[PDB]
This record gives sequence, C-alpha cells and structure tokens, in this order.
Amino acid sequence: QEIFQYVRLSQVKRDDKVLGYRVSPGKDPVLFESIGLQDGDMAVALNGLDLTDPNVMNTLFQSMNEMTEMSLTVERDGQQHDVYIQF
Repeated sequence: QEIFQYVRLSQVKRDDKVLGYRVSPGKDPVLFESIGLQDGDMAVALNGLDLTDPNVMNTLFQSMNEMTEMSLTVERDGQQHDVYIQF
C-alpha cells in the first residue's frame, strides 16, 4: 500500500520522546482532500493503535499488504476525529 499518496508525516517530539506526527499533504490532493485531512493536523493513532509505539507500528506495517483500509486519528483545534483511508 502507498501511504505517501495520502499523507506525509513528521515527528513532533519532547526531547527524544515522540508525541505525535504533524500531517502534511501527500502526493495526491484528491486523496488528501477526499479523506478530510488538513495541513497541520496532529496524527496520534493508526487503526486505534498509538503511532508513537515504534514496535507496534512495525508490526502493523508488516501486515499492511493484507489491509484494504486504515483509520488515522487526528487532533485538530483540540478535538479528535478519525480519518478513513480507503486502499
């Protein structure tokens, strides 16, 4: 699957601790806009799992060829909602 078509991510850290990921537009505006992301959203979970747990994320990514969809939880103006990514 090609996450980079949908979104770009950068770390937001306190010292060496990752707090979440800043969202930037992916390669394809149709995907970024149709799923309702906005530049500067803060991504905090993927499929309900904490994005800041690298081993958990590694395991999830190893399975992604079997995935047909994902949810990205983002924080915007102090509120959270889920963004639905269709593969």
